[PDB]
Amino acid sequence: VGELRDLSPDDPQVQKAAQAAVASYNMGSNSIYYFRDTHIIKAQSQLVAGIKYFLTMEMGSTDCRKTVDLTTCPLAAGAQQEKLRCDFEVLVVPWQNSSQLLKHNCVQMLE
Amino acid sequence: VGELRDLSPDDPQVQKAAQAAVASYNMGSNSIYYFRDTHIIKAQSQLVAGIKYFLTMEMGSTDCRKTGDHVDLTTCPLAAGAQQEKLRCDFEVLVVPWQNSSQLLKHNCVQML
Repeated sequence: VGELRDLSPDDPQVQKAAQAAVASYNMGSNSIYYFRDTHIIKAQSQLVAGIKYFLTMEMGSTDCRKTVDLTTCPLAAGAQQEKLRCDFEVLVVPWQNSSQLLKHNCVQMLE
Repeated sequence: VGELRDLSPDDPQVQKAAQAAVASYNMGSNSIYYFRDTHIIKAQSQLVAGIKYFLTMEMGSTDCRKTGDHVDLTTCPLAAGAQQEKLRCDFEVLVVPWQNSSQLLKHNCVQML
């Protein structure tokens, strides 16, 4: 992790990263219409390192609703509590306070 | 990009990453209830290097609708008039050369006039 070098909007790798950013946004979007890149204003790149963690973990539903301390929310009880087996992929860089969830894949289990 | 080493479910850094993962899923999830971690089965860690790109860019709505995917935005003309919408977005993209793909990490898009 170093400080970002400024780049040319026309840099071919910048353009590759732009196209990727658009594609993922459109997959994410809540618009029916696809979106397209017009102009690229500011482009910067940083060099980065981090650890990627690969978790397989079981999670249970608590009773608390979303509209925060999860320790104080006790799990649901019996057939009412739904359990999940999830494979997570988390990325931690030393600079960020945050860590990012990259891929997650969850599946329900039987009683 | 290196090999995953298996680690202890109780490793404090593993615990911090589980905590992070849960929070992220909870914001993402389509459940009404928050979820909580019970048991940690398998934990592995991999070392990673790549470049992060920080784009600020303007995007327009095209006429192509949604009803990976097989899209050439080159073939999709921007909208005219009623369907017009312009966005100014700050993206953060991560590219690792070992992997082929790139990942969008943070995006913040804002409508324009």
